[PDB]
Amino acid sequence: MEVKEVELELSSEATFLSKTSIGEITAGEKGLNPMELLLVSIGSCSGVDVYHILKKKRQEVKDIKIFLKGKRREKHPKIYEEIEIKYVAVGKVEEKALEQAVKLSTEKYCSVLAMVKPSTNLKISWEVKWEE
Amino acid sequence: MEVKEVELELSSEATFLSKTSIGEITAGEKGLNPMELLLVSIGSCSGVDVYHILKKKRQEVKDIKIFLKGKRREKHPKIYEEIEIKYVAVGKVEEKALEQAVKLSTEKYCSVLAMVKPSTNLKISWEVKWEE
Repeated sequence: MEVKEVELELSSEATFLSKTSIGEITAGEKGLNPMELLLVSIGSCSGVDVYHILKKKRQEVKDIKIFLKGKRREKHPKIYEEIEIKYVAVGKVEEKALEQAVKLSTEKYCSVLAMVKPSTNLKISWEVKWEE
Repeated sequence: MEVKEVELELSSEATFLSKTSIGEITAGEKGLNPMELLLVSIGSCSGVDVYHILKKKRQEVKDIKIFLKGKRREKHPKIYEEIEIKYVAVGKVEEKALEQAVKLSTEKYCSVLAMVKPSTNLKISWEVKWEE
């Protein structure tokens, strides 16, 4: 069982300097928004899967863009009642390969997404922009 | 319903420049680890609640340190089977006030934590270091 550890310390009003393996970032009221950071965690975790799978499937990737939009409940806790994720692969990428990468990620490999999936409505979409 | 949006773009091998409201950070294989970022999101979201509550309860806070440790499953998806969170309030803070702040956050206000709670075993602890 892999162990991950992070440590936070107050940096400014309701803001924390957050220590991770690659460095420290400020998260909170006067720093990176925590809920926006959750979307970043989801997007990057899944993006890593998609990148590796597309590569394994011999696709020529020039760029991968991921757009996440979350809609929050109005009462506490204000969790995301809905999260929309759109994957855009740019390059010589076949729609079938992108679809397989997105499904494998969202249904089997993405650890972050797997943890919040049971508490929100997930809407996933993707598209390829064929470019040389 | 508040809407949060973030956009990611490939920056390096399996890494993404992630655009948020305060700026851009690199998340992925060669940047901030996605699962570590999830812990940062949880810690900072809750930390914001604790800060505000302690302030409301008239506590004199010199510092707030939050330690998160996550243990991952060995098979995919490698979600955190357990997440330990330790809150340390430093200053003229009464243990009773910290306890109330931690419980209100973890049980009602923390949006990020509320979303992953149903998929993991949460172990919460706290302590005060009385300092002038």
